[PDB]
Amino acid sequence: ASATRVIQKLRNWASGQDLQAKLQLRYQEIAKRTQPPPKLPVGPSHKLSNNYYCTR
Amino acid sequence: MFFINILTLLVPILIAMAFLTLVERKILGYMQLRKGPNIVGPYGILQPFADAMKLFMKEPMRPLTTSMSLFIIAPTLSLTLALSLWVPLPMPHPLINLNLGILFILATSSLSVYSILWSGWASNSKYSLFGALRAVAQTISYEVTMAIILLSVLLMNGSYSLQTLITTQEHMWLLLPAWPMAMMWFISTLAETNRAPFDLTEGESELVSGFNVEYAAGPFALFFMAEYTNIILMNALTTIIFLGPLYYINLPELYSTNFMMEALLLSSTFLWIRASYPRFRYDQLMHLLWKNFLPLTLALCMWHISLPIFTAGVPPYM
Amino acid sequence: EDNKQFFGRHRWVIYTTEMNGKNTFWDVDGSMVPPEWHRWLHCMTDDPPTTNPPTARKFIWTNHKFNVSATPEQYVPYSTTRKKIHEWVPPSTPYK
Amino acid sequence: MWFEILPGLAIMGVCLVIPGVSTAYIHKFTNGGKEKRVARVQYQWYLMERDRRISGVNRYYVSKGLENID
Amino acid sequence: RSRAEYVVTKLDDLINWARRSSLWPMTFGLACCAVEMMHMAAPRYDMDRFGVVFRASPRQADVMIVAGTLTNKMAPALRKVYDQMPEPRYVVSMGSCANGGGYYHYSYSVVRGCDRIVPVDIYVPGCPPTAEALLYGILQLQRKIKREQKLKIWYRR
Amino acid sequence: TYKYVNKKEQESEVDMKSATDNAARILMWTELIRGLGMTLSYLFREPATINYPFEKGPLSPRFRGEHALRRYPSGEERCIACKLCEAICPAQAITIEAEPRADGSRRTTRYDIDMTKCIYCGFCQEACPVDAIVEGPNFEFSTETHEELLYNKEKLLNNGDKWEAEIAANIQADYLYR
Amino acid sequence: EMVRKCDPHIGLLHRGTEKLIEYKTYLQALPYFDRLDYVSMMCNEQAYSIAVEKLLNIQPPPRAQWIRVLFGEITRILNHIMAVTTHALDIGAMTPFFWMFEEREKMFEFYERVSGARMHAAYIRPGGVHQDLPLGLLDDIYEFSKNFSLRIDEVEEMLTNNRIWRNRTVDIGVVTAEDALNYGFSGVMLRGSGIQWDLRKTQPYDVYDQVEFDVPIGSRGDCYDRYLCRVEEMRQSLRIIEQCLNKMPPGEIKVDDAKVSPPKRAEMKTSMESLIHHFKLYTEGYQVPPGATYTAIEAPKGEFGVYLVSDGSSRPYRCKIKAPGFAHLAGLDKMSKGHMLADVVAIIGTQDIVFGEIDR
Amino acid sequence: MNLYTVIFINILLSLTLILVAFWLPQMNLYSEKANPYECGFDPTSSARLPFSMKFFLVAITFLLFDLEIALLLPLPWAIQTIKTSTMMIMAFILVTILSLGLAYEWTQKGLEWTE
Ligand SMILES: COC1=C(OC)C(=O)C(C/C=C(\C)CC/C=C(\C)CC/C=C(\C)CC/C=C(/C)CC/C=C(/C)CC/C=C(\C)CC/C=C(\C)CC/C=C(\C)CC/C=C(/C)CCC=C(C)C)=C(C)C1=O
Ligand SMILES: CCCCCCCCCCCCCCCCCC(=O)OC[C@H](COP(=O)([O-])OCC[N+](C)(C)C)OC(=O)CCCCCCCCCCCCCCCCC
Ligand SMILES: CCCCCCCCCCCCCCCCCC(=O)OC[C@H](COP(=O)(O)OCCN)OC(=O)CCCCCCCCCCCCCCCCC
Ligand code: SF4
Ligand code: SF4
Ligand code: SF4
Repeated sequence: ASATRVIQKLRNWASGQDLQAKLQLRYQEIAKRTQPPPKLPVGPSHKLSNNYYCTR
Repeated sequence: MFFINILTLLVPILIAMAFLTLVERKILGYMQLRKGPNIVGPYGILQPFADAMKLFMKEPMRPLTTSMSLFIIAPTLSLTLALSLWVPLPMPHPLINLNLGILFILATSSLSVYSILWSGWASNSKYSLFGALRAVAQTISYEVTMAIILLSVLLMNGSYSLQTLITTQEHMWLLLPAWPMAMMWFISTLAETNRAPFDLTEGESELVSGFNVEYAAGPFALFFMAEYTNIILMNALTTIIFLGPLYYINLPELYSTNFMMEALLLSSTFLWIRASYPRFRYDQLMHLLWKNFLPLTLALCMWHISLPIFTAGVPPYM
Repeated sequence: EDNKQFFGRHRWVIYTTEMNGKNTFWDVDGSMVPPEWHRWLHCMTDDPPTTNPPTARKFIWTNHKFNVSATPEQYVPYSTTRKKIHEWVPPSTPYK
Repeated sequence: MWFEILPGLAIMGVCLVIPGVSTAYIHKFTNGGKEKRVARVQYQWYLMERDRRISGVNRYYVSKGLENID
Repeated sequence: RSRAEYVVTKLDDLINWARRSSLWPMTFGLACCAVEMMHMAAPRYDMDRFGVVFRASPRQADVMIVAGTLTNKMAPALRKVYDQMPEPRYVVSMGSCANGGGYYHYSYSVVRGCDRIVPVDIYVPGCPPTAEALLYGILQLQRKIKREQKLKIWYRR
Repeated sequence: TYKYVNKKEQESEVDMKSATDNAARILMWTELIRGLGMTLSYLFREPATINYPFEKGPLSPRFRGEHALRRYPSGEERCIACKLCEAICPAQAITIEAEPRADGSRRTTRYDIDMTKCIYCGFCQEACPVDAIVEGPNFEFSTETHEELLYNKEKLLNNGDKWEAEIAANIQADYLYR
Repeated sequence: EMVRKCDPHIGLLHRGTEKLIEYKTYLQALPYFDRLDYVSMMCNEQAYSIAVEKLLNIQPPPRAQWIRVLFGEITRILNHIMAVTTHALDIGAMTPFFWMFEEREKMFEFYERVSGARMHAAYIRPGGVHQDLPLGLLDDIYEFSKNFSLRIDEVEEMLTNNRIWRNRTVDIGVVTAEDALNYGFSGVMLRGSGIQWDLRKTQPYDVYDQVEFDVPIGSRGDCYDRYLCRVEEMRQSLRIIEQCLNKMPPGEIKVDDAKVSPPKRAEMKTSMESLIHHFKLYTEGYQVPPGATYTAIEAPKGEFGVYLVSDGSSRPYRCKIKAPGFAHLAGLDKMSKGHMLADVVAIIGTQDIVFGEIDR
Repeated sequence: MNLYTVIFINILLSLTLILVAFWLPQMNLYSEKANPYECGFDPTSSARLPFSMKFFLVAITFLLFDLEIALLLPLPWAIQTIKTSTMMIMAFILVTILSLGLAYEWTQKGLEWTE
């Protein structure tokens, strides 16, 4: 992403593809390495009634 | 003073060969989205010396089934013929000035093929035998085609000397009149030097290592030096023949600089081609050089027989 | 760190020239990183252990040790259990 | 980046310009400020041997002009 | 000490520098660990940048990276290609299989660690060890053969 | 549904312009030239090589590395010698012996992990009911002898004491998912 | 250099995997399948998990099924990258190997972020998957996949129209459709010979009947057609990855049945039933009712089958692993008739052969 | 004399390199070290057995074509002749005859490899 415009035009002409739109090196678009804590949902059997195991 | 001239030819060619190995590693790495050697030395520049020292301090192999005499004889023969092929090139003044320079080149190249063949037969192994037979087929195809190519080019040039080629390209490159046979000569030099896609003797994936699969350490280093010196040699021959550097009588340093730049560009093109293409099959190489290159080479040889006759541009004898 | 660099090369460490009495001017080691900077350097979190220090415990090592293989400080395995079968000790006085 | 190749390329360039330049300078030094004479034919070789005999020092490159003619 | 001892130590340093800067592994692998080995060859880690380049023939190899499960049917072949390597040779066991059998330790057809067959210089643990860990093992081997004192021991003989 | 990867539909017939284009393609090596151009573009790109060991590849808090035995904040060992890790270990890489301690606590007298036998699967750390055994994120612990990878309780407790500043943070970042 | 006979001696990577599996429990036998086909780890996990779930008569939750399909397609991309690029490396070109292995490194980062292991995840389990996805993983998968087709276009530009590659691959190892059916080929071999067959379309599993994709079909049955099929189904795998990212549902991760899947750690540490079930699942394991099944899954290398026989206990009585590479390598000698050494190298490359699943 | 000197210098340099390569490193050779290489297993048969050649006809044709090259090589001095018409006709006849031989072999499948 630090390539000069001359080298970018040279690479794009040599490959035939617009390489700068789809770079194979990740710079900033990736997720942050620290994330907010999750709160995972519970399954369908997490209920206090009508949940006898013989019926499922 | 002549011995000093021998030294200042031989030693810089060897250092240029070693840094050609380094620059192949760097260029292949940067074409393969990696870096290549930059740790051993400042920018990797001590890596070839490290490799040379490691190979010359590793023990050599002397297999029980192996014919010792030819096993020893082949790598030193290969290195001597590489340096001998280097000796008569004019930049713009050769160390040894010959009349039949390209004939000397052809003879020494065929003898280098014999070095490969004797290595493959002496190393009594089946992969070495495969490498020797593939070398036989390869040199058959490129020998006939390259001989006709060089014949047509020198028919345009007029003599077998190479200072005569400098004088021929004083005003214009031979690439413009002879660019189809320049392409065929480039492919022939690839096959002569055993570079991808026409390597086929040090077959990494098909064989294990081919003709030098039983060679280790020092003799293997000699083979590698001979091959890469031949790479720089054939690219130097290509730029002397086809891409004529600017020659001025008052200063030859401009010729040496232009020759160096074009030879570096052609060597980098060799590394570029090795990166780009997959390997041929060795019957397809023969079919190519005998069915596509050879008929066109014969036609262009007839054309270059006719061309000075009907243009009255017959080249001078001297 | 340098966030203009791409992912992977955006954080780096210049190792010390000496750690635990070993001259690491050339012999740099990947295990010389203490665990908190190891987490930041391997990018499991975005914050360094200067704005977010780890929890202090009294049993946590105050001095990090690198890989001590092929050194006198290396680890040697042994059975950590005591003897299970106890042999009978003969008396030290003769019968006659 | 791609310019890390340039140190090895520069070493190759110096090691390729050394042989030709050194050969030209050694030819000039050993032939006394002139290029080494090329005898591609017997006529040119005879010219070189005649110059060697004419010079009187058994060196062909010591040319004699009009100072030898009265 | 003696002046010749210093010269011998410097020659030892030079030889060790050459041998650790030029480490060519045999193109030899057995399993998933060899998949991680070519992921070390991959552009992220660049063993070629470290000076480490695969060679197919064991005659041109310096180190042997045993990367995978060494079986009973494979053990004579592994010993053969180890023996065909020239003398300054090293062995890097990679992964739990090559270290001590691993997940197939109690199998009828698995050698319980390649150290029963070849002398192993460096053990790299993992299943698979990451390419980072294999590169760490390679650098540790470079340090180990930097520590070698062959000419100094020869002089002290 | 399906599609054809090599079958051609109908024909393009024959034309002088098309014949000349195919002739130029065969003679002038056009696809070979554009392959060269692709490699040239890659040459002028930026390499994806990190500067190991000064730069490390990214990881996650879930990463399964070198084993360690943790403690409570009081300093008491978390392990209660329940042998669930030994029972679930797919490689049988864990050996556990135990007895009541001098204070009557249920503690191990032998906790060995054969790291040459272990497959680094995390079943021990996900079967441990008290988060005693963990796979801390250390992976650069290669040794020069086979013996040094045969860990015992002292080695595992030393690893837990060494890596507690990082293991606790990883478990803090991870435990809501598990 | 002509090849008169091929005799593939195998078993040099045989480790008695089926015997060890029958001596271990089901959860203990799960990470063997990571090491059967060590390029298709999640796919073998999915195959074994579907076999055990069929024997257990339980189904994973829909979010687990969508995660399993997404990672199966990521694994298919990984395996076809390995197949195509190492085939090209055996032919002689290594630059696509380096580029696509950088891409493989990114997908290994995805594997490590979900499971903690780059290759042997042991993530897909009977009842679903082990853990939920960490936050931002779907965004990173999208960022990878939106740029990946350009890299495929790069390899395709490098190889597909190259006359050298066409000479090396066209009319090499030609297999007729009837011969492929009789030799028992599956996956890429049948579709290269032109047989319209894919298990994901014919006998779908998880939510492959809900995703939409095309099946690449060859017409000449050679190495070039098989290579084109692998590249095109890499593109189709990218298409399925996009669909999975857009249609990932909310919900749980394991089946809500603590007698098969372990409970959450908080529930285990706060509840008696959850602690008992955690203890029994991680010591004895769940008892599978006795019965035999053959579960076949469209692995990237072909049909990956598990013939599981359960005697009613918590350990499998018998576990036969059917690998496509076994039948393909059995058929290697037929494909190499009238060919040379380099042609044999090309055929071994195009058969998509890994030896862990062959030898077991 | 100079060419002979530089050839001898190359010979001495390569002999010195191979001599120091054989006498400098430490020797440790045994039977398994020096057994031939067959990818880890013993060779089934010796490598001195007959090894079939599928391009033998192309090799014989290469002999004849190489002599055609030897005939064509004095052309750069032949073009200096007074009677350029005779030289041009003879060169055309030679190259045409060579091309007709190549075309006949291509038609009769001699360039194709056996089996
Ligand atoms: C899934 O299934 C499986 C597979 O299937 C896919 C497998 O495959 C498989 C097996 C797996 C493996 C074996 C892993 C192997 C890994 C790979 C195949 C990927 C790695 C890729 C490559 C090998 C391709 C590399 C490509 C390159 C371009 C790199 C370049 C390499 C080269 C060999 C060329 C460069 C040359 C060298 C490095 C050596 C050059 C240098 C010298 C020899 C030095 C010579 C110089 C001198 C002697 C000069 C001396 C003279 C002087 C004057 C010097 C002056 C000196 C002074 C001291 C003054 C397994 C197990 C498997 O399960
Ligand atoms: C030194 C100077 C520069 C040289 C070029 C260097 C840069 C380019 C390098 C490219 C990479 C090469 C890597 C190796 C490639 C190997 C493959 C290969 O080249 O195969 C050869 C290919 C082979 O093609 P093919 O094999 O695909 O074709 C199929 C053929 N059959 C079916 C028979 C098998 O091409 C040639 O053989 C062409 C050679 C050059 C021809 C040039 C003709 C020019 C025009 C002449 C005049 C026309 C008009 C006449 C007058 C009309 C008047 C009206
Ligand atoms: C390891 C063993 C290797 C054995 C093989 C060695 C190969 C050497 C390199 C390849 C040689 C190929 C053949 C070359 C033959 C001569 C080529 C030539 O054209 O020479 C002519 C030239 C001068 O002639 P011309 O160009 O007409 O100039 C006249 C006006 N200037 O120059 C001359 O007239 C000079 C005549 C002599 C030139 C050749 C000298 C060879 C020296 C002997 C080498 C072998 C020594 C024996 C083995 C030693 C131990 C191994
Ligand atoms: S240690 Fe694990 S990853 Fe390595 S070869 Fe064995 S099973 Fe595969
Ligand atoms: S990670 Fe798996 S194999 Fe290793 S000790 Fe834990 S349970 Fe055993
Ligand atoms: S599972 Fe945990 S508490 Fe139980 S024996 Fe193992 S480490 Fe100790």
